[PDB]
Amino acid sequence: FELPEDPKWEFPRDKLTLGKPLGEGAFGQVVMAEAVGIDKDKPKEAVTVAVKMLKDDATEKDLSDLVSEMEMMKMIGKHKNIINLLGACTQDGPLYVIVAYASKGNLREYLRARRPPGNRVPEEQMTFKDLVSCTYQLARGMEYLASQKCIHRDLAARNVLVTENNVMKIADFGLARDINNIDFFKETTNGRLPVKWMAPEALFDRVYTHQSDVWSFGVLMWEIFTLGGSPYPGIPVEELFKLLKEGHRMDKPANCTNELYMMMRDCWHAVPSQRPTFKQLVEDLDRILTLTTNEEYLDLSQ
Amino acid sequence: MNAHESKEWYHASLTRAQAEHMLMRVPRDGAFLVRKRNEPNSYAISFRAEGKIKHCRVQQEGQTVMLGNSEFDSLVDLISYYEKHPLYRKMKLRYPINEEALEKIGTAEPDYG
Ligand SMILES: Nc1ncnc2c1ncn2[C@@H]1O[C@H](COP(=O)(O)OP(=O)(O)CP(=O)(O)O)[C@@H](O)[C@H]1O
Ligand SMILES: [Mg+2]
Ligand SMILES: [Mg+2]
Repeated sequence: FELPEDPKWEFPRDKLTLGKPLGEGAFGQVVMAEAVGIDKDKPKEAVTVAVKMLKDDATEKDLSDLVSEMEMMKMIGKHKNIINLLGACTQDGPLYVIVAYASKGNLREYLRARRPPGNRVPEEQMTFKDLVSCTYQLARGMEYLASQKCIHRDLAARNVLVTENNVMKIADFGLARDINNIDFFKETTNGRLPVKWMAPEALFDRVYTHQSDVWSFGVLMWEIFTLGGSPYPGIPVEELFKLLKEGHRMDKPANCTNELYMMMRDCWHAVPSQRPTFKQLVEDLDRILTLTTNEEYLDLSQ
Repeated sequence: MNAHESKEWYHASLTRAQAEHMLMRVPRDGAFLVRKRNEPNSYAISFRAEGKIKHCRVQQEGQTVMLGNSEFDSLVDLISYYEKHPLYRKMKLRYPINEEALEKIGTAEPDYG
């Protein structure tokens, strides 16, 4: 029943003050908290953090899942576009996974409150350039994740956090896997499957690669440009696979250029090898972002 | 009409990136400059408003300069007008920017790196 020690990541439970809930899943819960001295350079200063933990009705397996997700975050390492792991409470008491606080919630919430007029944050209404910036940041985070030879398996707007300075943080590493020196992950158990974000090969063979993450990335792109819309509208999950094999793809969002849509459609290529790598996504999005940024002129006609 | 060529805020030869480099050093709304563009008869006013840097096209045609729906005899008239009248969100033009103004109200450019 007990967890193995790891002194460098361990954090004292008195040093921590649990607070306002941020998210609740079935077996999981995320709460806001104050953790004093979690910065090693500022040993006396309190830091606002987020803490992932289980409900009391969580099973033994629910626990090993949370431990695995934590170890994934240790292995992945730090990047400006991946949510920061701060430390943990593993010893004598409930498992607390301590992580950087993102004050603007998840990308879906963030986008929805920043739509044009009909919660809302009107002064932060999204522009085309912002949308592209979002996408480029997430492309970079994924490019790093893939360079660590890991796969996410759950890219979605519900698992991206937005910080106070509008930085995209890839999060929820509960499906993530190490695929170093094997280059595919083959799921043998059934499970929680984010069906509307999965490549057809993953739906069918239960096998995951950097290529199926790229498929998920395209769905994420769609979520962004529909400003937090829900994929495959009016289509039930039991019908998606057949629909996908026979050629069905989501329509172009209006906020989306033809070029960005074609990028989108390319992530959804039926043949995994014909999809772009995250590296290629980064290069092309860098180009598009710069072009958009350099060509903005304010229009005072209205 | 071409009296703008004398003013402190006018730049006959200055890129968009250079104007950004200058305006980034003056974090005040109302900081601005006018630059000639490469296209004939075009200018841009580059200014700061609500914390961010903006660029606007300004077209000349015959005896008139145009900015959005506003028309003026000259660039000097256009600038003089948007000092006493809001140009974008209650923001009036305030701090004319060139490299000598930046010596005085601008953040210092780091000599080392
Ligand atoms: N560091 C953080 N800062 C702010 N909000 C956070 C946060 N981490 C999580 N949240 C909130 O909780 C939600 C995410 O919870 P999370 O995705 O991490 O696990 P989960 O609820 O999906 C159950 P499982 O992990 O098994 O899939 C986010 O959508 C966000 O609203
Ligand atoms: Mg989530
Ligand atoms: Mg989640």
